[PDB]
Amino acid sequence: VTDQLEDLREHFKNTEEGKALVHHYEECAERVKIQQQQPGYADLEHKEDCVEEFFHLQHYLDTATAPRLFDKLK
Amino acid sequence: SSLYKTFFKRNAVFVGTIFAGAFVFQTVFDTAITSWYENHNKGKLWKDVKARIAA
Amino acid sequence: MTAAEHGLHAPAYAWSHNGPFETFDHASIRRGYQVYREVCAACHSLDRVA
Amino acid sequence: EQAARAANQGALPPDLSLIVKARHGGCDYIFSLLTGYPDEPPAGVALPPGSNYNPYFPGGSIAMARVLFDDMVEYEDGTPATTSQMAKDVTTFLNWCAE
Amino acid sequence: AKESTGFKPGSAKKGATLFKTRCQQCHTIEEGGPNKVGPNLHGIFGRHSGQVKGYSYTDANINKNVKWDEDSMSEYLTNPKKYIPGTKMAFAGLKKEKDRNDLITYMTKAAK
Ligand code: HEM
Ligand code: HEM
Ligand SMILES: OC[C@H]1O[C@@](CO)(O[C@H]2O[C@H](CO)[C@@H](O)[C@H](O)[C@H]2O)[C@@H](O)[C@@H]1O
Repeated sequence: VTDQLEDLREHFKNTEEGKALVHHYEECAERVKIQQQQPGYADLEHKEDCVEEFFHLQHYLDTATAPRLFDKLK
Repeated sequence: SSLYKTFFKRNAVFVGTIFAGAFVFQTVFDTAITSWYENHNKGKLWKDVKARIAA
Repeated sequence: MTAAEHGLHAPAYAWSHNGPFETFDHASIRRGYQVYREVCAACHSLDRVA
Repeated sequence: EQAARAANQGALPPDLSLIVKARHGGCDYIFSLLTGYPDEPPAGVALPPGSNYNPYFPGGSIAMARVLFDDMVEYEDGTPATTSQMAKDVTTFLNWCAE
Repeated sequence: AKESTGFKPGSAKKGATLFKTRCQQCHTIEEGGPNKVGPNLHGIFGRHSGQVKGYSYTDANINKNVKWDEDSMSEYLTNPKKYIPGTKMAFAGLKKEKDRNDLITYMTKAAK
């Protein structure tokens, strides 16, 4: 018996909206990776992160999974 | 309403009766509420769970 | 305030105790104690509970 | 308090008797926190040595690491002890402690 | 000890993240790794229980006097406080047989 919540998050990462949101987060993750490899990163004090893109994804998942999860639990 | 007249006949209800009625109402009302409340929550109460846990 | 600082908003799950007429699920309370004893107690106290 | 912080890298695990009422979000927050630890923080976020990332925690950086994992407990009534099931159960128990 | 155990090799990668998520918070397993909430685990599979220098141990851990081998580590990781009553190690245990096998595999490698 696998975790009901991680099970719901997987299903919803697979919808059109889900796939789109992880894509947007993914593009950011890549853009960030390339910035970290470049020389001089350590001293920029205005570095980009992907919390925002991650939050949009997580918010979508939460909105879909929240009302369904408890039906899958005792 | 004749339903009222047969009991009080054009007079207003007196204190004694009001108080007496309040006492009857408390008992009856409490039972009815607890009864409805417990039934609406069948399976969740401890007494219901205690019955389940038998081993 | 930035999203990170705010912290992600917690979604609304269907707690069986959400609602004017709902009691707690006592079987869930009993199961919860076990999780507290076996997983949390080692780091967290429950000082006001006798 | 001193012994507590020593066993937790300077951090102090709060008493949970009122945790459900002591935080905006109540049960939803507790549950989301317990089941909201990703495998890794988002790209670009540098995590303080000794910290753990959790989006639901203000700041994102929390001293408590994820502790709930599938079947680390064996429920007496035969209920499948999944992380979310356990999260749901303790949160319910913690709500009773508080109210 | 034997006759109640059953360690078998497994995945070192699966155990590498299993250590990362459920063990490295309090432990460091590299040679030259400092002590934290818990003692450094490098070379642990050789020595006896409660011997890492510079770490304040529990009397129950020192008094356990066990030569840490795969089988003992497995029985320990299943339920720490059952194996060592009184240990200050906060961890319920790796209840699934393959989980501890995969973890111990990675451990044995990074240990030596
Ligand atoms: C499933 C069992 C557990 C529950 C229900 C639980 C719950 C919580 C909650 C609700 C908080 C409050 C976070 C906040 O400020 O909003 C917290 C904090 C904390 N917990 Fe736990 N916890 C559990 C197990 C553990 C374990 C096993 C440890 C000790 C290794 C631990 C260490 C901490 C620490 C150090 C904090 C401080 C967080 C900070 O201020 O950054 N917890 N926990
Ligand atoms: C499955 C992951 C883990 C492994 C493989 C592991 C392994 C070990 C071992 C073998 C010992 C005994 C060391 C010796 O004999 O010198 C020990 C002790 C200890 N561990 Fe862990 N551990 C793990 C997770 C944890 C966690 C999550 C924490 C911190 C919350 C922790 C805290 C401690 C402490 C404080 C001790 C000292 C025990 C005492 O003196 O009573 N360990 N651990
Ligand atoms: O205390 C856990 C410990 O894990 C580290 C390892 O680098 O952080 C990573 O792993 C954690 C547990 O899986 C995650 O919570 C964290 O987000 C991730 O970066 C340490 O930073 C942390 O002290």
